[PDB]
Amino acid sequence: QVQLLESGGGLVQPGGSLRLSCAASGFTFSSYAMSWVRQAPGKGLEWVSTISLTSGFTYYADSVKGRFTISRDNSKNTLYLQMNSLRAEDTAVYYCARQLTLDVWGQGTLVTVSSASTKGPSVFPLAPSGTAALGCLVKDYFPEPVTVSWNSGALTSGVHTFPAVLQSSGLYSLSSVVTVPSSSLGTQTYICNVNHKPSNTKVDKKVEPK
Amino acid sequence: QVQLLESGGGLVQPGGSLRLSCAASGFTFSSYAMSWVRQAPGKGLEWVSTISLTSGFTYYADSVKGRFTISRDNSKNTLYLQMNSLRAEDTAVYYCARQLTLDVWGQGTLVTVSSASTKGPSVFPLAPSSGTAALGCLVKDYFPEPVTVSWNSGALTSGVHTFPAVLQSSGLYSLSSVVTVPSSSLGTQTYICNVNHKPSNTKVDKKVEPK
Amino acid sequence: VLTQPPSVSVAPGQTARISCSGDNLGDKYANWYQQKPGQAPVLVIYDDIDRPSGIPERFSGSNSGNTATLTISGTQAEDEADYYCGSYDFFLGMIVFGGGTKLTVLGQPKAAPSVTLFPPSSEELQANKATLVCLISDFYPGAVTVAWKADSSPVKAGVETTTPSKQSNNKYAASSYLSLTPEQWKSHRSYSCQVTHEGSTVEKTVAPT
Amino acid sequence: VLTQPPSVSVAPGQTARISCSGDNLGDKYANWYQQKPGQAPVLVIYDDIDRPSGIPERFSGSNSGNTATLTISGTQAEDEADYYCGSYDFFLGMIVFGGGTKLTVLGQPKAAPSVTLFPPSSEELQANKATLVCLISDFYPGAVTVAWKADSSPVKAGVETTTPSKQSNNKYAASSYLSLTPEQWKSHRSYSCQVTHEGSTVEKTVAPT
Amino acid sequence: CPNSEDKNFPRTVMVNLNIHNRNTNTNPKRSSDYYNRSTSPWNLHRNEDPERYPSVIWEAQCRHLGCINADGNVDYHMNSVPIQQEILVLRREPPHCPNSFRLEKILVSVGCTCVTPIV
Amino acid sequence: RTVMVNLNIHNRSSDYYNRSTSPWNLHRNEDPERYPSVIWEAQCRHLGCINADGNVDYHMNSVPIQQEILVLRREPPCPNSFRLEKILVSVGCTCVTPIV
Ligand SMILES: [Cl-]
Repeated sequence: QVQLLESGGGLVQPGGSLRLSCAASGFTFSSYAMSWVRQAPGKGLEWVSTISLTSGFTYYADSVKGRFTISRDNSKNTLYLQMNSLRAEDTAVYYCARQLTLDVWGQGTLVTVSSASTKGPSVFPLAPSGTAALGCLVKDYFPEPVTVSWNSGALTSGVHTFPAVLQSSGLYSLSSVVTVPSSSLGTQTYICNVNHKPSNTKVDKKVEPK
Repeated sequence: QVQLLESGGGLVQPGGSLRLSCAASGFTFSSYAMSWVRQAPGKGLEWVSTISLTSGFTYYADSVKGRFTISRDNSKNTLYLQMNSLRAEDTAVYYCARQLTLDVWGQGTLVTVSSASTKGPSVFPLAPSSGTAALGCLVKDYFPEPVTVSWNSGALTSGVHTFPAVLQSSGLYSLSSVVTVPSSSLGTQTYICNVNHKPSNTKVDKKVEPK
Repeated sequence: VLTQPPSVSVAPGQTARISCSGDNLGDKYANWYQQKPGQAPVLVIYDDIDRPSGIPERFSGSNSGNTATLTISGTQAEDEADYYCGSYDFFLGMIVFGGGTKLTVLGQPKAAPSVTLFPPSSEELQANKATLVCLISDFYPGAVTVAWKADSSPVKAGVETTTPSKQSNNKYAASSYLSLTPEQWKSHRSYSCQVTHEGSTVEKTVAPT
Repeated sequence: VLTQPPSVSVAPGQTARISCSGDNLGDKYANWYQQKPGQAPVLVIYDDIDRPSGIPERFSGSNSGNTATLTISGTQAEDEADYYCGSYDFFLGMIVFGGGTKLTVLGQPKAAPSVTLFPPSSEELQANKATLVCLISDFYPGAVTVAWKADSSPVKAGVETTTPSKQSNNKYAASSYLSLTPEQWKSHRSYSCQVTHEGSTVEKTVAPT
Repeated sequence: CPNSEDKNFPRTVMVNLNIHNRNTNTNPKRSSDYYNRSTSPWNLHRNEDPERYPSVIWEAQCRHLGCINADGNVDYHMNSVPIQQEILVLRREPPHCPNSFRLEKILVSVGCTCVTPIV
Repeated sequence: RTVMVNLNIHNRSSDYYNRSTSPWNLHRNEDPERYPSVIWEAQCRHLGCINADGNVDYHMNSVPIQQEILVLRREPPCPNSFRLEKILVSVGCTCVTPIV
């Protein structure tokens, strides 16, 4: 099964550098041209760069030319995007994709260009009270993204993680809520797992009744 | 039948001008590209020019660019070659030919560029001597080529051999045409050679009788 | 430049058509991508007419004149997404995208919002802070207004509300945060989050422990 | 610039090969022309490998890299001629020819020359001139030496001799002219035209009477 | 001048005319006898144009409407159809035009195949 | 070096591959450095042909119909330049009788 998985996203200062990588599996990597496509939040798709299967041939968008360098390591099935002299306009989700038809895409990885340092969030339990709602508040972080799972991902039914609010402070806050049977409040343990990779913040918060 | 007939060739001074014509018949002239190819005596083929069936496209060898002009008149089924500023090295037989493959050729026409003046030939009878006997005609001291010889206005062809001309050190040509006929007809059959040298407008009919 | 309509609407079960226009597009090959919210784009049509394995047959494509067209027959609610056309320009050595088209499926039932309001946790209060969290989900159409009250007094200070976002089930979600001091929270007998949707109002109320 | 070998020889019934090489010849068709003495060239192969209607199957064409080859299987004596390759270059807008190749078929029978000698005509003598005409025909190979003799003494002055010219029957013809004054012609017992061919001599004599 | 060229993006390109010939199977259409042995046999017809590259193009024309069976007879339950392909050609621009060459496409018949009405 | 060539590409869907008695597959060949960037190479599905009854018949053979085509190839990274190139392509297949 053909897959593309990206790594290397995160927070970077304007003028700074950052390298993205795209790991390919389930097909013969060296037989295909590969590309990078980006998408700013709420915007459309914008082609960034393409590298041929034939060595020496690379292609770039004008807005990126001279700053980004695309490359590949066929022995490791990996595509790279070296991003130098980064600007605020470069802030986007970056996708890798295979062939000129873009017939398979990576999961995407967010690149945020900002002069502000990262801030890890505070995590608070949202206590419950025949259905009950309980949750976790993820308060004041920067930048995006934050992921929340429940019971290490074993609990997915009735789970709703809301898009973050952006406050005037420039920090983000979101909440994740799970709806469970009221009777399970005394028979089941509920733990939210919060990840904010830019700040290396990892919290397992037990959410108890009352 | 498919045919190409060249004409217009002849003697011309260096710096002079000349227009060649090629009359086509037996095919749809306007449907083909046409070309001029020349060949100097004893030398190889040299492409001169080509005109497309499509209006506005002509092609030339570098050595004639600016001096020669090819054109066609489809209404007359005729190809032309206007030759200006002629040089001594333009001396050759010029052929008309059809398509880029040159699949059909004309018989060619001789273009001679030289400061030498044209010279009509003298024609002398070569009387039979003593099965079959040998008689002929001597066409002496002419310039330039060619010269045509027939016998009895073309009625006699069997046993007729017209030898290639000699080029004398004087710069003049001479050739002979000999016919091998049975000697028993020497006293009953009359033999006349018909010599024609167009460049000097020399047309001579000479009777060949024994002495 | 590849030009697409910003949006098209289609009745359920009917045929949706999305166009993509540019110079010499008929000389090139058009590709179509489907992107659902929060997801990566998916190729649904390539080389004008070809369909990748796994893609439903109700998806077809054509490229006539300077216009490529994505066609969806028997359109279903699950087909709601953004659709992008893309094409490779050999002489420019670039891939060009259209601006995208949001597909809306009509006839979707009105749905009142589910509202959940959380008080400040004991943990946050110990840190000398307080946040009221009002979670709003499963409403359709995707427009909502939220008003807060301290006891029964309207309050706007400290209120921050998100835009509506499209859920995976085609309904919509939003959230509203009231930031306050632990003293303010204690100075009132309760707070309320009132959510108005299509003229109707749903409210929740929480009180200090 | 197309390059052909100046000369190729082949035994009767054997295969003759004539090559033609030049830059960029591989991206355009080659043609082949056969030219016999005193005749216009004749197309024998076109578009690399095609035979015009009327050309014997023993003529074949091929191309490899930047080299075109004319091949004649079971070569006949009637195949003796000059062969030219030709091609049209679209980019230069020119037709180019090779230098040509003379094909010789070996093992053809030796033929002694037939000699006919004419004395000066009465008319030419009346014009105060004298020309002896020596006609040489149907000899093979195409090489002869001719010596003129006043009585028995060799005369070199006033001798004009042609080079052998190949005929349709692959044999050769030549002629020699001796220019004299009427006095010289009448002052000798006779004049002779002595033709030597492959070590054998055919000699004719004429006398004033 | 071809006014259509105005609507081409880009207008012109830079190309090396030194042709790199990667085909070792020279005269691929005329070197085999498939045109004779096919159940949908065809004749190749020659077209010559000094203002075009390639200057010579051979095109296929099916001999029959139907296809030839094992008995050597034409069967009209199937069709001989020409296989069409769009190819690149160069053409020479008229003398009063800016450059010397232009690139465009034509449709040619390469050969014929036998097709059944419904599979 | 090079030469300016005007583009006149902009000028003034067959199911034969399935319906043929010598049917073929179409293999997509993509090359970013080539124009056309995509070529579909014909691949004969069978050694034999399909007879009137719709079955494989080995008394005849499916063979490819090939031709030489003109192609543009992107030159080394001076860039923005191309080179003329000839390649051999299979456009389809035909059914022939054995040489006998
Ligand atoms: Cl004596």
